Amino acid sequence: RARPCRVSTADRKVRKGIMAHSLEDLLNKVQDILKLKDKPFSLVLEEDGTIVETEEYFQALAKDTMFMVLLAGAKWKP
Repeated sequence: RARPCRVSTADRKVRKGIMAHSLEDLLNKVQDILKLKDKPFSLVLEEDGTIVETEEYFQALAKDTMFMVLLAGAKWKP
């Protein structure tokens, strides 16, 4: 069962809607969906940089939740 995800970039440049079956799968998709040079390593909340690293929390979040991928390196910025 898929899940709607609003994924933004670190520079708040582009926001895109992605259907994700789970966290892993989303992290698989977002690289080629958002034109990313290397695969992101962490999914974070755009609101405050809260780390989403479990499938349960990822599923429990609201459907209008704006995400923010962190690529394979360093952390969130406001």
